[PDB]
Amino acid sequence: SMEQVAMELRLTELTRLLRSVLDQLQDKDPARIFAQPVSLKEVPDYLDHIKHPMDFATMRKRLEAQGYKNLHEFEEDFDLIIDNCMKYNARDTVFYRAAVRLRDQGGVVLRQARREVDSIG
Repeated sequence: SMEQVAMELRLTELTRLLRSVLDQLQDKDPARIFAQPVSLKEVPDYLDHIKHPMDFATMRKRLEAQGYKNLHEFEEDFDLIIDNCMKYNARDTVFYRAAVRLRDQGGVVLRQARREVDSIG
C-alpha cells in the first residue's frame, strides 16, 4: 500500500535523525568507555549484576536495522548505557565519572532531538 510506504519513509527519516543523534552522543565519550559491550571474558560475573547490557555498537546495529520506532526507544537504550555503568562501578572510578559526563552532555543533545522529532513529525 501507499500508506505502508509512507510509514516506511517516516521510519527512514527517523533513522537518519537518530544516526546523527547517536554520533553526537558518542562524541561525548572521547575515551570510548561505552563504545563496545562489556566483555564477558574480562568481566565474567557481569550478567549477575546487570540484566540488560547496552553499549553504542549494539545501539548502532539496532539503528541500521531500523529497529527504533520512536525516540523514546532510543533514549531507553542510551539511559541503559549510563544507568548500568553507575550501578556496576563505584562513584570514585573513571567509569562512573565518564557516565555522569555523558549523561550531562547528552541531555543537551536529546533536549533538541525531542523538539526535532515532534517538529518534523
